[PDB]
Order: sequence, then structure tokens, then C-alpha cells
Amino acid sequence: KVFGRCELAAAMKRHGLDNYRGYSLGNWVCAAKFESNFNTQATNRNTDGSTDYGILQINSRWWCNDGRTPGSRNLCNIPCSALLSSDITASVNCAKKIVSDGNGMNAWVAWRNRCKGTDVQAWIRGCRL
Repeated sequence: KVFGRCELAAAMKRHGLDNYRGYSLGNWVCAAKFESNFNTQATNRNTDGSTDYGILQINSRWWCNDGRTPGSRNLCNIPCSALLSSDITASVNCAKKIVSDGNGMNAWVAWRNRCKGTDVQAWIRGCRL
């Protein structure tokens, strides 16, 4: 499933992340354009020996189960590949929590320097709420 602009923006609020745990609507949308290019099928293996699964570029090493990454906490405890299906309905479970970790959104390489401080009100513009 390959998404459009206003095709990825509503279902975020449908799952409850609006201003979630102090994280608002302005901090989300920019990142997947820079981790998956609005794609759900972008699998890439980081030299850390782990791969980045899903549209969030998740490493099998810390949170999921891919079977080729030993010493992985597999903390989410689900198929490291279910994190790939068009139905994201379950993926963010690990999204809403990995933040409770306390070291922030700083779990991703791009938004941090590629998306932070950036005009975000603009990603939520041109669409309907």
C-alpha cells in the first residue's frame, strides 16, 4: 500500500497520538517522508547488522524479532515483519512507548536534524481536520 499526501494524515489521529504524551500533531508527519518516502515497503539493513523494518525504519536489534539479529531484546514481542503490513493499527504500540523511554524522539536519525525546528505547521496545512 503506497500512500498519498492527505492519505497518511488522518489515520494518525484515528489511533490517538494527537498531542500524545506531550507529542503533538506538528511533530509526526515530516518523518515518514524521510524514513520511508511515504512507503510501507522500504526495508534497509543498517551496518549495525540490524535492518530497518516498516515505514518507521525499525531495527530488529532493539525492539522486534527478525531471527537474524541475536542479542536482540525483541522487546515488542511480535513478528518483526508484521510491522510491514498496510495495517499499522498495531505498529505504534511500540511507538507510544519507546518514547516513555525518556530520551525522546531522538530515537530516529533524520527528524532529529532533518525534521526538528522545521516548519511543521506546514505539513498539517492544505488538508482538512
